[PDB]
Amino acid sequence: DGVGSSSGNWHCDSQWLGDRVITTSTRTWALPTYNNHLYKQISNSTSGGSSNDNAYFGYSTPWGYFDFNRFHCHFSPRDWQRLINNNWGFRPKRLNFKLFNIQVK
Amino acid sequence: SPLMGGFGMKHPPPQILIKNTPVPADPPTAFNKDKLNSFITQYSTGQVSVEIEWELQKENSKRWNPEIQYTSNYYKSNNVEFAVNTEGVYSEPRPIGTRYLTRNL
Repeated sequence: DGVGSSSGNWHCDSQWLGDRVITTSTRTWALPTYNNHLYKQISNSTSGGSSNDNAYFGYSTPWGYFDFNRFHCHFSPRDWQRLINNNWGFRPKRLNFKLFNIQVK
Repeated sequence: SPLMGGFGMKHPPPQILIKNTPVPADPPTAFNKDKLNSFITQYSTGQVSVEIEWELQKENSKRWNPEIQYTSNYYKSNNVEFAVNTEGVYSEPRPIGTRYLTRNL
């Protein structure tokens, strides 16, 4: 939209329906410049590794990534307690993801 | 509110009164005006069913840390709490209240 208008609101809550629970979590993030905008070949030689079992070859990218693959990223301790004390099972169904209020310094 | 605990009502559930109808024994062959005092020894048995619908007030707390909950103790014991003994005697090992969840004042 514009410089002076927020592009999203803070949504962080849990909604408990009959057979469904909807968890929403919002966090503030910071993203630096990685590898000074470069791709770099990496290996156990570059990191000083010696053992065969820990040898590797790969690349480090200037990109970051968002990870929310831990349960506490979505469930508060009270919500987790409710889930574990009141249900025989659970599974994820669908996902909604948002990035907003971008600020570059 | 009843001082021993519970719900006070001007019109509570009505008293349900039951009695075995007296069955006189053999009366004398000559009329006697006195009330009969010789009856057949009797008793009755049967089944009784009561169904009560309860309305619930769900909790909508925003508390972050887990609540206190009533729970059985996993530690080994000779008998299971709220179960029968080896002689078939059912027992209630402790009084259980209702106030474990929390809310602000």
